[PDB]
Amino acid sequence: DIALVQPSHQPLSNDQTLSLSHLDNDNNLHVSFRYLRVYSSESPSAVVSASLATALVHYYPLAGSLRRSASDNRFELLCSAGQSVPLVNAFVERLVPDPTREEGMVNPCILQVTMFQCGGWVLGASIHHAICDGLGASLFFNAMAELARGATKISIEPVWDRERLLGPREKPWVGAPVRDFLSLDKDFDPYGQAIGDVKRDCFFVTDDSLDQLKAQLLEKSGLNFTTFEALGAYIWRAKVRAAKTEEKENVKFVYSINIRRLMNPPLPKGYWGNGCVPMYAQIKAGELIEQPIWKTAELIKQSKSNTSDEYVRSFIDFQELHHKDGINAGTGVTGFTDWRYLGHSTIDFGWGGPVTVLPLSNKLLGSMEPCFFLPYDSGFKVLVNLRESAMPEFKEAMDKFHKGEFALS
Amino acid sequence: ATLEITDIALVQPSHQPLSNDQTLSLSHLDNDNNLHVSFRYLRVYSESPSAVVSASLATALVHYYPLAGSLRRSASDNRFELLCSAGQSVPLVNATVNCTPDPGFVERLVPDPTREEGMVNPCILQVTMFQCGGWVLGASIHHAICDGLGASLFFNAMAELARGATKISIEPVWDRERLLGPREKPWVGAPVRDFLSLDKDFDPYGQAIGDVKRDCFFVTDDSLDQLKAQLLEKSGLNFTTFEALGAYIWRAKVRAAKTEEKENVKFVYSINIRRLMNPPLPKGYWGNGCVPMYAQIKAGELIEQPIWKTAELIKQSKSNTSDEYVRSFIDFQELHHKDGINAGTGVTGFTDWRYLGHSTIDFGWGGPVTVLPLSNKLLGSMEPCFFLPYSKKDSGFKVLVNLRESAMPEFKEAMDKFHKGEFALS
Ligand SMILES: COc1cc2ccc(=O)oc2cc1O
Ligand SMILES: [Ca+2]
Ligand SMILES: [Ca+2]
Repeated sequence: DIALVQPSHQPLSNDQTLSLSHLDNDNNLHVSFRYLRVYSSESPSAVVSASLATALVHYYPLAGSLRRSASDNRFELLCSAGQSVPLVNAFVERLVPDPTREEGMVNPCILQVTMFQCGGWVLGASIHHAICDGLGASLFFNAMAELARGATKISIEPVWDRERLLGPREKPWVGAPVRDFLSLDKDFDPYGQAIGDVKRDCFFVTDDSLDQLKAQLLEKSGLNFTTFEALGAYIWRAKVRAAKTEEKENVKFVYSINIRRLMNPPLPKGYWGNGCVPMYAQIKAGELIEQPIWKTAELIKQSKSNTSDEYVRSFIDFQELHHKDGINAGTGVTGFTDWRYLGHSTIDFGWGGPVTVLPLSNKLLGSMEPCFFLPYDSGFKVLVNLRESAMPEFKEAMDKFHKGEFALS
Repeated sequence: ATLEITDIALVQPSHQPLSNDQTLSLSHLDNDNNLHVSFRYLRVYSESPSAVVSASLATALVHYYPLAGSLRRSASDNRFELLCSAGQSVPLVNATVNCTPDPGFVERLVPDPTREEGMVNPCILQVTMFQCGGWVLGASIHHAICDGLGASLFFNAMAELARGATKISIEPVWDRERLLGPREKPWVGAPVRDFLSLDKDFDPYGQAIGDVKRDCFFVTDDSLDQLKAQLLEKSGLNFTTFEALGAYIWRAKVRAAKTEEKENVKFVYSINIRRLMNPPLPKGYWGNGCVPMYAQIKAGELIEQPIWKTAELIKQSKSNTSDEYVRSFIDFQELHHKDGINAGTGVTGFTDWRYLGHSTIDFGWGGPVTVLPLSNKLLGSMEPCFFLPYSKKDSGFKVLVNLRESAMPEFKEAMDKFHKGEFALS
C-alpha cells in the first residue's frame, strides 16, 4: 500500500526550477541516503502522512525531481504542482526503499512506515544526498515531528537561497588544503571500486574502554584525544591493516563538518541544504599500520585545523572549476560519521523518541567502507561497512579493543 | 576551541515513585504563551562534579520526577499537560574543554532546544569540566514547568543532598490546577485588560527585528548614586536603581531602535506572588508563581520626557501588585487561552538578579563565582535585559542587554555617556 502525499495546502502556482549549491552538486553525493528510525508502544501511518503533508507546504522541493540540465551536468530541482513524496505502508534492507539512480532522481525523498503488532514501528527514509545533509534532513523531520505533537506552525522556517549563499567567487581561487586532498580523473568512480562484497557489522564500545584508551595515549604522548580521534585512529588502522593495503598506497580518513556557524557571515538557521564540507587526513598505508596510535590520532586532530571560512570557499570554488573533470580523493578513503549526540530524541511523533537508529547506505564521503558512531556499564554502537575479505581480521581487532589490548605501537 | 561531549547520562529517580503513568495539569500561569520557551542559564564554580550532580539529581527526582516528564498538548483544550511515566529521565550532558570569553562558545555550555523540541526534554542539565578543579553547570528548563524560584527550590534540594543531607528539607507541592485555578465566574480587571490584547496570529517571539545581539555593561555603585542624587535634586523623588537605571536603559534602547513616535512601548518585569495571595502559595510550590507587571507609554513620550517621569512611571507599576491582579490575570487566561493573549510589540523585559540567593546552590565547590542567562526570549520580549549579581569606585554590577544588531551601536554610546555621568535627564 503506497500513499502519494502532496502538501496539505498547495504553495506553487506555476512550475519552479531551483539550482543547488556547489556543495549539493558534489559527485560524491550522487547517492540515495538510506536510514531508519525504530519506536515502541490515530496510527503512526496516519500521523506521519499528516505531518508530511503540512511540512511539504514549506519543504515542497523534496517532492520535486532532480535532473541533469543539458548546459552543464549539475543537478537542478524541478518543482511543480501535483508533485508528491511517496509513503510506503508495510530482512532489514526491506525497511527503507532502495531506489536506483533514475528512481532516486525521480523521487529524491521517499518515506516508509512499517508497523508490526509487537507495539513498535519503523520510519525509513531514502533522500538523495544532493537535496540535503543530515542537519537539513533533521530540520525537516523535527518540523514533521513538532507538527504531529500539535505545533501551531513550523518553528524554524526553511531557507532555500542556495546559489546565493554557497555560490562560487567571481574570480575562483583554491588553497593548498583543498588541492592537496583532491585530484581530477573523469574515468574514476569512488563507488565502483572492485573490493568484493561489502559487509556491515556492529560493535559495542564502553565509555570505560575509551577512557582507558585516552589515559594511555596521554601517558605516552601528553595529548588528550577525543573519542573520535582515538577510536577513529584505531578503527582506521585496523581496517587498513585487515584490507592488507599495499604499504605505499595513500590512504585517507574523511569526515563531514557542519560549516553553518563558521562562515562569515554565518548561514541561516533555516538553511537545510548541504552545509558540510569533508575534512581529511592522509598517510601511506605502511606508516599507518606501523606508527603508534598517538601519531595517527594526532594526524586526525590536526585536520580540523583546516576548519575555516576560507577552506569552505576553496572547496566551492574548486567545484566551480572542475565539476565536469572528475573531482575525487582517490582510493583508500575511509569515511567516518559521528551520530552519537545529534537530537534523534526530539523526532517524537507521539511514541517517544526513537529507541535505535540505523544507516544502511555504505556509499558516502567518497568511500565504499564508511563507518558510523551510533547513539546509546554505558557505551555506544560502532557500525562498520568493510569488504568481506577484511571482516574476520577486523572482528578480532575489535575484540582486542573490547578486552583493552590496544596494541598502541 | 575543542569542547567535547564525553557522554550523555540519562538520570532516572533513585527509587521510581510512579507505578504507571500520570498526567499532571499545569496552572493557568504555567500555560501562559509567553512562557512557551526554554530558559537557559549557567552557573560557574572554581569524586567529580559530574558524579556528585548525577547522584543529587537522581535522589531529587524521587520528589521532582515531573522534570523527567514530557510536555504535550491535551486532547481536550490544547493547554500543556505533563506526562510522567516510569523510565523517564533527566539528561545530563557531560562534556569537557581546554583553550581560548567568546560569544557563540558560551552557547555550547547548555543545550539549545527550540520551544517545540523543549517539550520532549523540558529539563536538560550539562556539566562541562575545565582545567584546575573548575566547571560549569548549564540548564535548559521549559518555562512552563517552573520559574526562577521554582528551579531554585529544585537546585537547593540537589545541593543540600550533595552536602550530605539525610533527606530533602522541603517536600515540593504540585497541586497546580487547584491552587492557581480560575474563579467559577471569571472576572478580569482593567489593570490586566489594559496590558493585554488578543491575536491568534501573533508571535511575541517571532517579530522581524533582525538579529539580536547580547552585550554586557559594568555600571558603578557610584554612577548610580550620582544618578539618584540628580533625579532627587531635579524632582525631589527617591528612585531605586531598578527604577532609575531601568528608565535610562528603556529610553536608550527605544531611542536606538528608532521606534515610531506613536508606538506603544512597554516595560515588563515579573514579581513573585507567592507571599501576596490569600491564602499564600505553600513554600514548596515550585511552578510558576509570578505575574508580569507593566508600565506603558508612547515611544515619542519616553524618548523625550525627563527620566524622573519615566522612573516615576515604573515605580507606579508595582501599584498594581495585588491578589486581585493575579486572579484577574489567571481568569483572563481561562477565558482567552485559545485566542492569542499577548502584550504586543515594543515590550522590553527586565529581570533583576542582584539579590537572589545564588550562593546556596553549593555542591561542594562553594557557591557559584558568577551566574549567566542565555535566553533572549522572555516576558513576551525579544530583547530582555538582566541586572546580574555582585562577585567604592570600581564596585558595581553587570547589566546584560539583548538588543537588535542595528540599534546596539547607538546603545553602546548611550551606556558610555552613563559611565561618564552624562545622563541627559531632559
Ligand atoms: C529554574 O529555571 C529557571 C530559572 C529562572 C531564573 C530567572 C528567570 O527569569 O526565569 C527562570 C525560569 C526558569 O525555568
Ligand atoms: Ca591534488
Ligand atoms: Ca486590551
